[PDB]
Amino acid sequence: MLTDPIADMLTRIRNATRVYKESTDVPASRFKEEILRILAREGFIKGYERVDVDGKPYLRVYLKYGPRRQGPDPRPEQVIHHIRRISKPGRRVYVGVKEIPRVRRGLGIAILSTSKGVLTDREARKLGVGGELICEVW
Amino acid sequence: PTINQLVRKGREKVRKKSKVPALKGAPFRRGVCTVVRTVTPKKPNSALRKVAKVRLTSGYEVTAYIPGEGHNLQEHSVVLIRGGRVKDLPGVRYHIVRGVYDAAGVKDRKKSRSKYGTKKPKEAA
RNA sequence: AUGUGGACCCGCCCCUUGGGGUGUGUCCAAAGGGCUUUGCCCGCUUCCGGAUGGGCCCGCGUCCCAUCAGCUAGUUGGUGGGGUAAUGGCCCACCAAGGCGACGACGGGUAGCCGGUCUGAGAGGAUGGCCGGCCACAGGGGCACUGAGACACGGGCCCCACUCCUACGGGAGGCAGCAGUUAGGAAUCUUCCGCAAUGGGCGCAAGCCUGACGGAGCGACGCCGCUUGGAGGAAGAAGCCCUUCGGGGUGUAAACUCCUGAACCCGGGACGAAACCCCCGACGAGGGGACUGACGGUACCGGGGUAAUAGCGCCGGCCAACUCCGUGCCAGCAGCCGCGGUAAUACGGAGGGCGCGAGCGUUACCCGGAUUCACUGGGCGUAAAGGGCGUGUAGGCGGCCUGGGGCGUCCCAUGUGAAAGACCACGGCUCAACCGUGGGGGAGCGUGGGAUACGCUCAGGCUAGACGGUGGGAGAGGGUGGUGGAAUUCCCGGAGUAGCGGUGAAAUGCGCAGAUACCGGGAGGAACGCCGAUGGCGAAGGCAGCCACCUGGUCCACCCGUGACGCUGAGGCGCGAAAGCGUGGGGAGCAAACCGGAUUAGAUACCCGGGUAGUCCACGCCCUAAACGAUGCGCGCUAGGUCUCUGGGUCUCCUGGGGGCCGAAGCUAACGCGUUAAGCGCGCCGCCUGGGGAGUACGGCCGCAAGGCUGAAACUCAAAGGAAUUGACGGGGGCCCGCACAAGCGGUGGAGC
RNA sequence: CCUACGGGCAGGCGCCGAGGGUAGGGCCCGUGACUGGGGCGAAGUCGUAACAAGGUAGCUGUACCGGAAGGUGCGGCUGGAUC
RNA sequence: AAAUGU
RNA sequence: AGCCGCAGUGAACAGGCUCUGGCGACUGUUUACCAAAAACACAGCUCUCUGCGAACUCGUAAGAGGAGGUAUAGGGAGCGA
RNA sequence: CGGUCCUAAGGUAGCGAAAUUCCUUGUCGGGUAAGUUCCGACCUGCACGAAAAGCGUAACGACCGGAGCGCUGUCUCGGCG
Ligand SMILES: [Mg+2]
Ligand SMILES: [Mg+2]
Ligand SMILES: [Mg+2]
Ligand SMILES: [Mg+2]
Ligand SMILES: [Mg+2]
Ligand SMILES: [Mg+2]
Ligand SMILES: [Mg+2]
Ligand SMILES: [Mg+2]
Ligand SMILES: [Mg+2]
Ligand SMILES: [Mg+2]
Ligand SMILES: [Mg+2]
Ligand SMILES: [Mg+2]
Ligand SMILES: [Mg+2]
Ligand SMILES: [Mg+2]
Ligand SMILES: [Mg+2]
Ligand SMILES: [Mg+2]
Ligand SMILES: [Mg+2]
Ligand SMILES: [Mg+2]
Ligand SMILES: [Mg+2]
Ligand SMILES: [Mg+2]
Ligand SMILES: [Mg+2]
Ligand SMILES: [Mg+2]
Ligand SMILES: [Mg+2]
Ligand SMILES: [Mg+2]
Ligand SMILES: [Mg+2]
Ligand SMILES: [Mg+2]
Ligand SMILES: [Mg+2]
Ligand SMILES: [Mg+2]
Ligand SMILES: [Mg+2]
Ligand SMILES: [Mg+2]
Ligand SMILES: [Mg+2]
Ligand SMILES: [Mg+2]
Ligand SMILES: [Mg+2]
Ligand SMILES: [Mg+2]
Ligand SMILES: [Mg+2]
Ligand SMILES: [Mg+2]
Ligand SMILES: [Mg+2]
Ligand SMILES: [Mg+2]
Ligand SMILES: [Mg+2]
Ligand SMILES: [Mg+2]
Ligand SMILES: [Mg+2]
Ligand SMILES: [Mg+2]
Ligand SMILES: [Mg+2]
Ligand SMILES: [Mg+2]
Ligand SMILES: [Mg+2]
Ligand SMILES: [Mg+2]
Ligand SMILES: [Mg+2]
Ligand SMILES: [Mg+2]
Ligand SMILES: [Mg+2]
Ligand SMILES: [Mg+2]
Ligand SMILES: [Mg+2]
Ligand SMILES: [Mg+2]
Ligand SMILES: [Mg+2]
Ligand SMILES: [Mg+2]
Ligand SMILES: [Mg+2]
Ligand SMILES: [Mg+2]
Ligand SMILES: [Mg+2]
Ligand SMILES: [Mg+2]
Ligand SMILES: [Mg+2]
Ligand SMILES: [Mg+2]
Ligand SMILES: [Mg+2]
Ligand SMILES: [Mg+2]
Ligand SMILES: [Mg+2]
Ligand SMILES: [Mg+2]
Ligand SMILES: [Mg+2]
Ligand SMILES: [Mg+2]
Ligand SMILES: [Mg+2]
Ligand SMILES: [Mg+2]
Ligand SMILES: [Mg+2]
Ligand SMILES: [Mg+2]
Ligand SMILES: [Mg+2]
Ligand SMILES: [Mg+2]
Ligand SMILES: [Mg+2]
Ligand SMILES: [Mg+2]
Ligand SMILES: [Mg+2]
Ligand SMILES: [Mg+2]
Ligand SMILES: [Mg+2]
Ligand SMILES: [Mg+2]
Ligand SMILES: [Mg+2]
Ligand SMILES: [Mg+2]
Ligand SMILES: [Mg+2]
Ligand SMILES: [Mg+2]
Ligand SMILES: [Mg+2]
Ligand SMILES: [Mg+2]
Ligand SMILES: [Mg+2]
Ligand SMILES: [Mg+2]
Ligand SMILES: [Mg+2]
Ligand SMILES: [Mg+2]
Ligand SMILES: [Mg+2]
Ligand SMILES: [Mg+2]
Ligand SMILES: [Mg+2]
Ligand SMILES: [Mg+2]
Ligand SMILES: [Mg+2]
Ligand SMILES: [Mg+2]
Ligand SMILES: [Mg+2]
Ligand SMILES: [Mg+2]
Ligand SMILES: [Mg+2]
Ligand SMILES: [Mg+2]
Ligand SMILES: [Mg+2]
Ligand SMILES: [Mg+2]
Ligand SMILES: [Mg+2]
Ligand SMILES: [Mg+2]
Ligand SMILES: [Mg+2]
Ligand SMILES: [Mg+2]
Ligand SMILES: [Mg+2]
Ligand SMILES: [Mg+2]
Ligand SMILES: [Mg+2]
Ligand SMILES: [Mg+2]
Ligand SMILES: [Mg+2]
Ligand SMILES: [Mg+2]
Ligand SMILES: [Mg+2]
Ligand SMILES: [Mg+2]
Ligand SMILES: [Mg+2]
Ligand SMILES: [Mg+2]
Ligand SMILES: [Mg+2]
Ligand SMILES: [Mg+2]
Ligand SMILES: [Mg+2]
Ligand SMILES: [Mg+2]
Ligand SMILES: [Mg+2]
Ligand SMILES: [Mg+2]
Ligand SMILES: [Mg+2]
Ligand SMILES: [Mg+2]
Ligand SMILES: [Mg+2]
Ligand SMILES: [Mg+2]
Ligand SMILES: [Mg+2]
Ligand SMILES: [Mg+2]
Ligand SMILES: [Mg+2]
Ligand SMILES: [Mg+2]
Ligand SMILES: [Mg+2]
Ligand SMILES: [Mg+2]
Ligand SMILES: [Mg+2]
Ligand SMILES: [Mg+2]
Ligand SMILES: [Mg+2]
Ligand SMILES: [Mg+2]
Ligand SMILES: [Mg+2]
Ligand SMILES: [Mg+2]
Ligand SMILES: [Mg+2]
Ligand SMILES: [Mg+2]
Ligand SMILES: [Mg+2]
Ligand SMILES: [Mg+2]
Ligand SMILES: [Mg+2]
Ligand SMILES: [Mg+2]
Ligand SMILES: [Mg+2]
Ligand SMILES: [Mg+2]
Ligand SMILES: [Mg+2]
Ligand SMILES: [Mg+2]
Ligand SMILES: [Mg+2]
Ligand SMILES: [Mg+2]
Ligand SMILES: [Mg+2]
Ligand SMILES: [Mg+2]
Ligand SMILES: [Mg+2]
Ligand SMILES: [Mg+2]
Ligand SMILES: [Mg+2]
Ligand SMILES: [Mg+2]
Ligand SMILES: [Mg+2]
Ligand SMILES: [Mg+2]
Ligand SMILES: [Mg+2]
Ligand SMILES: [Mg+2]
Ligand SMILES: [Mg+2]
Ligand SMILES: [Mg+2]
Ligand SMILES: [Mg+2]
Ligand SMILES: [Mg+2]
Ligand SMILES: [Mg+2]
Ligand SMILES: [Mg+2]
Ligand SMILES: [Mg+2]
Ligand SMILES: [Mg+2]
Ligand SMILES: [Mg+2]
Ligand SMILES: [Mg+2]
Ligand SMILES: [Mg+2]
Ligand SMILES: [Mg+2]
Ligand SMILES: [Mg+2]
Ligand SMILES: [Mg+2]
Ligand SMILES: [Mg+2]
Ligand SMILES: [Mg+2]
Ligand SMILES: [Mg+2]
Ligand SMILES: [Mg+2]
Ligand SMILES: [Mg+2]
Ligand SMILES: [Mg+2]
Ligand SMILES: [Mg+2]
Ligand SMILES: [Mg+2]
Ligand SMILES: [Mg+2]
Ligand SMILES: [Mg+2]
Ligand SMILES: [Mg+2]
Ligand SMILES: [Mg+2]
Ligand SMILES: [Mg+2]
Ligand SMILES: [Mg+2]
Ligand SMILES: [Mg+2]
Ligand SMILES: [Mg+2]
Ligand SMILES: [Mg+2]
Ligand SMILES: [Mg+2]
Repeated sequence: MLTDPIADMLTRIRNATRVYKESTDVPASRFKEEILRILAREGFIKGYERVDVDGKPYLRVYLKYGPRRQGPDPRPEQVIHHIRRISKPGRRVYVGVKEIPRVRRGLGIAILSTSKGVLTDREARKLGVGGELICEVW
Repeated sequence: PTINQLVRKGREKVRKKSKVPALKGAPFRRGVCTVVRTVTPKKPNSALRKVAKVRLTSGYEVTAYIPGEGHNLQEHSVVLIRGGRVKDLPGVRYHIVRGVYDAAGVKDRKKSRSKYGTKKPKEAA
């Protein structure tokens, strides 16, 4: 059923990360795609590969992390410390080019659908647009 | 809740009940003394506090507290009501201002004379 | 009468909702006064423009109660009329039967709306007082007249209420204008000056009117500025406080010595005022010339010149500031927590200290803190909170691909967003408060132009969601009709005695009228032992001997068909244990109420003997609950181990769907939850907002009734609470000791001292 | 009455019409002998219901009863100790 | 069988 | 659209209305000839009798009513929707 | 709440100065300028109380009681035909 697939993607990752895995498979879309992409372009992920599973298409998403720390709980820092849906079907979030995030002071990145597509806070500002804020990541 | 719900109802706006309804958004309210007597406070302590029952303007008759040491209030004595409960004595929610109308200040009081309607005494000669 | 020109009917013309042009026909204009008079000026009448001010209309926005859920006869539309500057059901006829409402009509309560204002990090919340914009009213109502304009505060008619005058012969008035009076109230001023200036009316203009306005007056009501002094001045008097009697404190404070000098006295003295007018030029352009200041002899300037009011709150914690004395749960304090019971930093005074200062406190109210209505920005297992469980209407939300549309959304440009205020920068009153100048920007809304990712939408396409086919599975799922055995009870027969029952022990009770116990027979009702489980089925309530019929849900395998048909669900509807209700049956066992026997201080209880409704059947109501997993539904994601029920499999094992335990990560206040989440997430619904009052009262709906649902407030408390910790206790448990009982020997209790 | 007389004004009639009157409803506030509970308040009276198996495990919906807490019946819940 | 304690 | 009168159901035949108690549910019955009522009756509830040649009633009896009925029937009693 | 005596058992619910209350015109409230009646309350029920039924009940009544409107020769108070 899935009321929101985009959230399901993000959430699938967030679930996968907190157990530190190699890959994370997720149902395919041309809009889920150009949403991921950035996550490789901004290097939040290794990247992905369009594959198929049981005759059905998915997107194996490969997870980056960090250094095997030491002390008790040697589990490394995440790359993705935080990620959450913003605009939702329950409440769609649109913003002018002005009204636009400064996620974790530049260190974070918003992701938005606009009249030119899946821009970022930085980009959309410079192209001068703004649109449907999908999510925030750091 | 959810957001849909929020459009359907919104959030309710608390409201605030007064605790000095005998006054009606007034700082004070003049009245007339009906009874003047002493009462016993909450077990917590014990004494004989001076309170007046006051019939005011608005037909109202409420118990008002008489503060300090002694006064000059028989029955038919014009008064002025302040605002502020006693806590010890239940039911009383109002004070009487001193030195106004038929109720006078506290005799030979040297300290907090702002209350107690006591004028400044002469110190030299 | 004139007609540039205008209006009206019909025409064509363009344009287009009664706009413009024209054709004919017919109707429309008037004014004179003064002169540096023979020329100009102030006016007159028609038309088109302009500009200003409006009228009407439209979209969007604008409070609380659904305990107000249905409203409507000019109501809604039409036709034709009446009316207006003009639209319109604005009014009137006639015709039609429409118009409005969970997107909250209708009704009720409160309110003038905005620019602003206060607070707030913000988002918000609060508010509309002075100033500005608009609406509305002018004692309460109605009405029209005149007019460019009003249905008119200081114009008019009428009715009412009220007050006043009068030879009473009858008539008069409308402060919410400026002051002022009264009354009400906790509370709000002068019955001042002047048109000098600004503005407004009239006039050619002098000039006139202006309680608009410019000033003055009263009030620490607010903001701001300023004074009651400055330098010196002791190892630091006196007095007053403490004191371990040594001393410490007030305290450079005073005194005292120098210096300045608020006030007050003298002199001078404004700006605010330049035009209207006047001269020349044409009274125009122009230079030029002239009158006028209420505030006021005021501010300010000079000189002279005097050390010249300080108060209020607090000093237990929060919260800055400590000591004697008095008091002795008294007198008293208190914003909360709380102080006072003969040693009080918490009362009262005192000394001292902290904090502001012509102010300091208090009360009332708004915002903050309160993330405590949570959009930003919260919760519902046990703290307040998941609807008892389904089905489903509206509604919200919606999977994968490609187009068109570009609604939302995004960008640009443009208009609008008034001034004032606020913010930034600089100036002006000796600073500031005030005040000026200039700049700074939207938000929204219209308009133009773009972009298609997303949502939307129209179209097309698939299959992973969902639905379906075929083959099957398990099951106390439900309804109807039958049927079996054990047992209790009662009746009959036989046999057989002297007691049976019952309890902690007894009694009431039954029994020589033949009881209990035993055999045989008969009638009747209810519930189904072992199987049976920590199991299965159902959405929940709930379902259990056995047979048949009717029948719901659900799981597995095969991967065939439909093509997003989905998820949730306010209302609606249906089901809903027990008790209880109605009408009829039925009634063995049991058993509220009732009676009795015991216990006990009493025992309207507990235990015992009796016992009626009810329990069971049919039909119809009632609709509650610890209706519980105290955990709403659907989908996706995130370790495993073990036990089990039930499918399928190349039957180890694998896989599917259930029922439990321990548990990764993670969550949690902890207890605990954990692929049967309380983890990570999305959709939708229900619900919470301190405790008591209270699931009460009023209203409404439902019910035969008992009652159910919806569901407050005044008032009152300063906590009510959740989980966990250490203790203590238990007529809780396990283990163990003590002359602690028991076992045993002497006494005390009686008598006399 | 005026002529500007096929006119106009007075004047008469009519519809509407402030409000007054009569009648019957609706909502709201105040008030009322008496009555119902509720809250608070002094070391008053009666008992022991609950918290330890609370000395009958407790709570619970409904029903009947009892001076009072409560008791009992039916079904339910464990938020019930205990070799 | 076994109550209470400003 | 009008006309006349003080007046048009122009004469005659036609309810006065409301609020609020007691009693009886209600239509009905009764003391012919002083009481119409809150008395009787009434549908309805309960008790009790009665297995049929019923009980009960009338009659010495025969007989008959009950009833050409048969416990959802019939008789008696009290209460009275 | 307790004690004690007695009883077969000691009047529950609900009503109550009542078609029932002697004292009595009980006391209080309403109504009226004034109310032994009436209506509503209290309970000290001389002497209510559950099928000789208890407490209510919409509708009905030539029953009995209290109040008001309307209207009257009933009346002030009579007069005429
Ligand atoms: Mg005390
Ligand atoms: Mg005390
Ligand atoms: Mg004080
Ligand atoms: Mg002419
Ligand atoms: Mg034209
Ligand atoms: Mg003219
Ligand atoms: Mg002349
Ligand atoms: Mg105008
Ligand atoms: Mg009409
Ligand atoms: Mg028309
Ligand atoms: Mg028209
Ligand atoms: Mg007009
Ligand atoms: Mg609403
Ligand atoms: Mg209104
Ligand atoms: Mg108003
Ligand atoms: Mg505002
Ligand atoms: Mg601000
Ligand atoms: Mg600010
Ligand atoms: Mg705001
Ligand atoms: Mg506002
Ligand atoms: Mg105000
Ligand atoms: Mg004002
Ligand atoms: Mg204004
Ligand atoms: Mg007035
Ligand atoms: Mg006027
Ligand atoms: Mg007027
Ligand atoms: Mg007006
Ligand atoms: Mg006036
Ligand atoms: Mg005035
Ligand atoms: Mg006064
Ligand atoms: Mg005044
Ligand atoms: Mg003034
Ligand atoms: Mg002037
Ligand atoms: Mg002027
Ligand atoms: Mg002029
Ligand atoms: Mg002149
Ligand atoms: Mg004048
Ligand atoms: Mg004047
Ligand atoms: Mg002025
Ligand atoms: Mg001043
Ligand atoms: Mg003052
Ligand atoms: Mg010293
Ligand atoms: Mg000294
Ligand atoms: Mg000095
Ligand atoms: Mg000098
Ligand atoms: Mg001078
Ligand atoms: Mg002048
Ligand atoms: Mg000039
Ligand atoms: Mg000049
Ligand atoms: Mg001078
Ligand atoms: Mg001088
Ligand atoms: Mg001096
Ligand atoms: Mg000096
Ligand atoms: Mg202070
Ligand atoms: Mg402070
Ligand atoms: Mg301190
Ligand atoms: Mg001492
Ligand atoms: Mg002493
Ligand atoms: Mg002392
Ligand atoms: Mg002490
Ligand atoms: Mg203090
Ligand atoms: Mg003190
Ligand atoms: Mg001092
Ligand atoms: Mg001091
Ligand atoms: Mg929120
Ligand atoms: Mg919370
Ligand atoms: Mg939830
Ligand atoms: Mg609880
Ligand atoms: Mg709870
Ligand atoms: Mg539930
Ligand atoms: Mg439900
Ligand atoms: Mg329900
Ligand atoms: Mg739907
Ligand atoms: Mg949709
Ligand atoms: Mg879609
Ligand atoms: Mg703009
Ligand atoms: Mg396109
Ligand atoms: Mg599209
Ligand atoms: Mg399609
Ligand atoms: Mg099949
Ligand atoms: Mg099947
Ligand atoms: Mg089966
Ligand atoms: Mg079956
Ligand atoms: Mg069956
Ligand atoms: Mg025998
Ligand atoms: Mg025998
Ligand atoms: Mg015997
Ligand atoms: Mg015997
Ligand atoms: Mg014998
Ligand atoms: Mg036998
Ligand atoms: Mg199950
Ligand atoms: Mg169950
Ligand atoms: Mg089946
Ligand atoms: Mg297929
Ligand atoms: Mg196909
Ligand atoms: Mg559903
Ligand atoms: Mg509704
Ligand atoms: Mg039904
Ligand atoms: Mg039921
Ligand atoms: Mg039952
Ligand atoms: Mg009953
Ligand atoms: Mg029954
Ligand atoms: Mg029966
Ligand atoms: Mg028995
Ligand atoms: Mg007994
Ligand atoms: Mg006994
Ligand atoms: Mg005794
Ligand atoms: Mg028994
Ligand atoms: Mg619940
Ligand atoms: Mg659940
Ligand atoms: Mg639900
Ligand atoms: Mg199975
Ligand atoms: Mg198998
Ligand atoms: Mg499982
Ligand atoms: Mg576990
Ligand atoms: Mg672990
Ligand atoms: Mg598992
Ligand atoms: Mg509360
Ligand atoms: Mg409350
Ligand atoms: Mg409450
Ligand atoms: Mg209730
Ligand atoms: Mg209830
Ligand atoms: Mg209510
Ligand atoms: Mg009610
Ligand atoms: Mg409920
Ligand atoms: Mg606890
Ligand atoms: Mg222990
Ligand atoms: Mg123990
Ligand atoms: Mg032990
Ligand atoms: Mg011994
Ligand atoms: Mg011995
Ligand atoms: Mg001895
Ligand atoms: Mg002795
Ligand atoms: Mg002895
Ligand atoms: Mg009228
Ligand atoms: Mg009228
Ligand atoms: Mg009325
Ligand atoms: Mg009362
Ligand atoms: Mg007490
Ligand atoms: Mg108990
Ligand atoms: Mg106990
Ligand atoms: Mg006991
Ligand atoms: Mg117990
Ligand atoms: Mg317990
Ligand atoms: Mg019970
Ligand atoms: Mg009783
Ligand atoms: Mg008793
Ligand atoms: Mg209880
Ligand atoms: Mg039970
Ligand atoms: Mg259950
Ligand atoms: Mg006692
Ligand atoms: Mg007529
Ligand atoms: Mg007639
Ligand atoms: Mg006649
Ligand atoms: Mg008639
Ligand atoms: Mg009666
Ligand atoms: Mg009758
Ligand atoms: Mg009756
Ligand atoms: Mg009759
Ligand atoms: Mg007779
Ligand atoms: Mg006779
Ligand atoms: Mg007669
Ligand atoms: Mg009769
Ligand atoms: Mg015969
Ligand atoms: Mg015979
Ligand atoms: Mg015979
Ligand atoms: Mg015969
Ligand atoms: Mg026969
Ligand atoms: Mg019979
Ligand atoms: Mg009778
Ligand atoms: Mg006996
Ligand atoms: Mg009696
Ligand atoms: Mg009794
Ligand atoms: Mg009684
Ligand atoms: Mg009564
Ligand atoms: Mg009486
Ligand atoms: Mg009697
Ligand atoms: Mg009386
Ligand atoms: Mg009276
Ligand atoms: Mg009276
Ligand atoms: Mg009489
Ligand atoms: Mg009476
Ligand atoms: Mg009787
Ligand atoms: Mg009797
Ligand atoms: Mg009897
Ligand atoms: Mg009777
Ligand atoms: Mg009666
Ligand atoms: Mg009658
Ligand atoms: Mg006569
Ligand atoms: Mg005669």
